[PDB]
Amino acid sequence: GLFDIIKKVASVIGGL
Amino acid sequence: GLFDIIKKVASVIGGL
Amino acid sequence: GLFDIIKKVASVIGGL
Amino acid sequence: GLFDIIKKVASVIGGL
Amino acid sequence: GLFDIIKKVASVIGGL
Amino acid sequence: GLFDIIKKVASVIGGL
Repeated sequence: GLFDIIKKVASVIGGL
Repeated sequence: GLFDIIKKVASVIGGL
Repeated sequence: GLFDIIKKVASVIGGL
Repeated sequence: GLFDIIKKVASVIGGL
Repeated sequence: GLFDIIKKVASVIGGL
Repeated sequence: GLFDIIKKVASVIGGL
């Protein structure tokens, strides 16, 4: 789009 | 679209 | 886009 | 417990 | 607890 | 606790 928000997460426990 | 929100998660336990 | 926000997180516990 | 992680969020759109 | 991590966030769009 | 971390954020767009 024209404002783009991306988040990526890695965890052993608890990716909320 | 024209504002785009993306979230990706990896976990051994508890991806909520 | 034309203002792009990216976040990456890595953890043993608790990637909120 | 003996390690406590707390998060609160407010938004009009997209509280992921 | 004995190590305590607190986060609060406000936004119009996108509190991830 | 006995080592306490606190964060507050305000934004129009993107509080990650």
